[PDB]
Amino acid sequence: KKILLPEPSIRSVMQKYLEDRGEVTFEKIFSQKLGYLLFRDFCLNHLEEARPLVEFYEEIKKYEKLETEEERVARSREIFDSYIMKELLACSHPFSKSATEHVQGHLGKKQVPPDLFQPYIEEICQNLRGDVFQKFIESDKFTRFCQWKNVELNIHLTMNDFSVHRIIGRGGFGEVYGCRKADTGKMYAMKCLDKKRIKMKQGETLALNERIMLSLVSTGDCPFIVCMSYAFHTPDKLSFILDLMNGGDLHYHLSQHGVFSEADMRFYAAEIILGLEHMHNRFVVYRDLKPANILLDEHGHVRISDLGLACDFSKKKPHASVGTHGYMAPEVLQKGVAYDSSADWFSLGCMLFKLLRGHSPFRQHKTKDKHEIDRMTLTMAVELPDSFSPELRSLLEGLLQRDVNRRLGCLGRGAQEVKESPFFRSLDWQMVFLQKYPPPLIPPRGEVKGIKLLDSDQELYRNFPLTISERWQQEVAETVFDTINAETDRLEARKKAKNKQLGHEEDYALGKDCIMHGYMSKMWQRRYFYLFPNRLEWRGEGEAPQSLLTMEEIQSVEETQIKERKCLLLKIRGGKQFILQCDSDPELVQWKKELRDAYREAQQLVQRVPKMKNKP
Amino acid sequence: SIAQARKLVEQLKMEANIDRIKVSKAAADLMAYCEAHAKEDPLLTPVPASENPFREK
Amino acid sequence: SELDQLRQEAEQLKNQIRDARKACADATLSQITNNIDPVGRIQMRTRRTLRGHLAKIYAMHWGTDSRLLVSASQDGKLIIWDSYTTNKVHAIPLRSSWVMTCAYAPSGNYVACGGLDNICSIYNLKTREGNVRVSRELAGHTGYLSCCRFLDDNQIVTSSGDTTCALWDIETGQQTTTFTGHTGDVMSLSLAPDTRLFVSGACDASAKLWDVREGMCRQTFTGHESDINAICFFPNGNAFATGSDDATCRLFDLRADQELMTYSHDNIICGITSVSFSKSGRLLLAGYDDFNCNVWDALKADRAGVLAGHDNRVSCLGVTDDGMAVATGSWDSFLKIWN
Ligand SMILES: O=c1c2cc(-c3cn[nH]c3)ccc2ncn1Cc1ccccc1
Repeated sequence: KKILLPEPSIRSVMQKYLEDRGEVTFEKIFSQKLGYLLFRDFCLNHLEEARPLVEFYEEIKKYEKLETEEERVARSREIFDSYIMKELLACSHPFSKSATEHVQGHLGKKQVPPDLFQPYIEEICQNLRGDVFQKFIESDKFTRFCQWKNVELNIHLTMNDFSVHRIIGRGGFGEVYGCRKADTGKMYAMKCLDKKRIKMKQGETLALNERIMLSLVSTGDCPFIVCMSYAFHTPDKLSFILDLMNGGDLHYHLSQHGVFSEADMRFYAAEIILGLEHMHNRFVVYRDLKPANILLDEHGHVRISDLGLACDFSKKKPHASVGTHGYMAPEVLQKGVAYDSSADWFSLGCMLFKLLRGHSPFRQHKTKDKHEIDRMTLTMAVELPDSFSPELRSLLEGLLQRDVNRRLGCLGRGAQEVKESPFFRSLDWQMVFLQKYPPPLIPPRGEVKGIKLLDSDQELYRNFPLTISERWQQEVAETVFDTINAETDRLEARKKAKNKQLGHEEDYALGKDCIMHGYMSKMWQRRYFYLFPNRLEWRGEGEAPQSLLTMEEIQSVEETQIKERKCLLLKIRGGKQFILQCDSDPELVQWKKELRDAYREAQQLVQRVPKMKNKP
Repeated sequence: SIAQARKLVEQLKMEANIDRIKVSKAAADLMAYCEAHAKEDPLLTPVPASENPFREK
Repeated sequence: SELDQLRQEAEQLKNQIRDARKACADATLSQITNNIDPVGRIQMRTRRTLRGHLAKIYAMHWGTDSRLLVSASQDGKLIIWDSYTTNKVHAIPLRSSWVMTCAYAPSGNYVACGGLDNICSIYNLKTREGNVRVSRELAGHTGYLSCCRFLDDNQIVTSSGDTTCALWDIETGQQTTTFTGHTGDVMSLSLAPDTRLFVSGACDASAKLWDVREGMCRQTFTGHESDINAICFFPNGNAFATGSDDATCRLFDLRADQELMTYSHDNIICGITSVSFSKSGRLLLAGYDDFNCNVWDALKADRAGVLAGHDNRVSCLGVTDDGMAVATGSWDSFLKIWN
């Protein structure tokens, strides 16, 4: 159940796979958490022409994370008259005059914004991209990166990969569980839908839309949204791996705690607003904003949950009337109405009102119609009970307008207008994002078949499986990454020293025209293959290759299925056939590509050669 | 264009300007060589296993 | 015009050359040799089987000691064998997999090879300290290297698909002389005993006699109806044989400046890939695409015997200097020593 890294020979395959997709650039590798970790390792330990540049870069990153201006004032000075400073400006590549002038300019006037050393950052990258990055690609640190990238691109999750615990919620299609991922031990929440009841109630339209919306949202590590890390499915289950929120929703806590005060409401509203600004920046409308979809964590902090009814308005505006009644804006409720993020600012006001009073501002007197609220949202203008404060009204008055042209957060700047309301005058939104404010309510611990699935319906969930690279790398980095590298390092040195004694010690794939090499299994027998321009050699352990297969001997390279496993089927001239099996998906893709290119090119070439080609 | 054509005729003139012997003469010299070395040819006359390095030496 | 007669003048010399040759055709080699006894039926057996190559064998070349021989294969390796023990003296992985030819220096100090890489690589066998590594990479040809032969340790001749041949100064690594003339891919070449001359066979269906020093073409031989894949000198150097895709071998005499004889049979339809004479020159051994090696009577043009021991094309062969054995290389990845 532990993670096992592929041998460093995996580089030969992975590097060609990544370069084909142009993933082998400074920006694409540096932007990755595991990529950065391995890059800084190489720069800080195996190349001092870039060590000081990386030290300074990390010092700037620490500075960027300081909350109070008090801290940044001191650290900015410390960093400037730091002697990592005149270790860069006193060597090969010093900072530009134009860059230093800006920094010491702001620094002298005693204003220290988090982006103070940003001019230095970009010049540092301009010095890392190129010769320094090329030395990294040649280093064995990039090799280790290929080993990790192989594991990531070969993730196939099952229920055996998780230790599922107690239930922590239920829906109309499935349940939610508290589970622990086996290889890392990270605590997750597993939302398991059931295709049986999904196809029954016509739900794959939501099940798919939720998976797509989560993809657009689960980036950036937003502390106020139940974001997805993984997505997979068994023969009967649709599974989302989400942020663990074992504290119950707000509708439950509302009916048990009673109505919240303005102070208690201001807390939830503040965190919910940041959760909305997140989606709206990624051009996503939630539309289903209600107390029931607000989950509390162990500490009382909240997140927006269930993105099943969200939408994308990046290129095409939504129109239809979707959402829960009483929380729907006039724009959406109005159909044929191109209505965008303005639909959530209305739902926010309706929701916050229910936290204060105990119900929707349009659902008065327990009414149960469904044209219900649609009458008062479009016609009437909800008028506060004067129990509220002048600022609370000034907010709800703006949020609950029918005009998008005159509503809070719809006149140009979006959420920044809502944060600006006199109701939030007392809040530091920086510390709201850091979740520094004390939650109003801390949850008590430990409480809160005649249908058939056809294959065509199973073909709806073809591309359901997904993996957020940002989430997985982050999970690995904060758990097993360092220790796994330690073991893998010494295990590789162990094999090397052994090969020293045995005596070789000299690579078979070097000094030649070898195109690619690595492990595969034939027929099963696991061998090490070497692909040349005119032949495919392979060997066992303990001697150089004694067998091979010429490119001219190969007729076709087709992918086939065997035991629910993808394999490469090589058709040989003599009516025979050669079947290969790769250890990972990336290897299957690259081998099929390199083999097709190889034999086609070789046969193309041999035909032009008198001594080599077949004659009458 | 014509510099190569000029090149060709100069080559033919050098190949044309050569002393040739009668085929009867040349054919006899070849036969005379074979006869004078027929005894030294192990592929012509199979040698004893004693003198054969690939059998018994 | 001025290209007017330069093509007509060229044709007339071709008539005169043909006329001069006809004037020398007073008799045939067949008529001259009717008195000597036939060689009888030539029959050999496999004394050795050299196992090691993983794919097709494309070429081989005997050492001067009539014991060591080098071979180039599709597996991208050169192997230097000890034909007496069949043991491998050297196994040399090459930088390029597309090797087509190999050569053994008369001194035994170096072996050469090349192919689609368009370069002739020299390998030092008796080393600096112990190993075996590339000592020189002869670059210059714009086509693939089809054949090469050492004049000595610092001079080697090469043929290429770039239509040309060339003499190289191994130390300097440049071409001392270029031999232009052919109009098709040069497939093979053979050094005269004196090493002052050498003949070449190309895909233009013609063989040419070259002067090594003056770097000129002295004589041109035609007759073949297709590609000449192999060529070899007659022991005394006054004649040479050729192998073609027309399923025929042919004997050319230099002093007569023409063809003397043709070696063929109506049963043989596949192309010849290699040719070589016995020590006395009485036998003409040739490799064929029908997996066979036919032994011809060089003087009487009869087929004396057939070496049949391969399951694929006989891509090359060679007779030792002492004339003790014949080596046959094949696409079956095997070399066999016949005796
Ligand atoms: O998504 C949820 C949900 C999520 C959590 C959760 C998130 N992270 N940790 C825990 C807790 C309770 C929940 N109850 C209902 N639904 C909607 C739903 C559920 C099932 C099927 C369809 C819709």
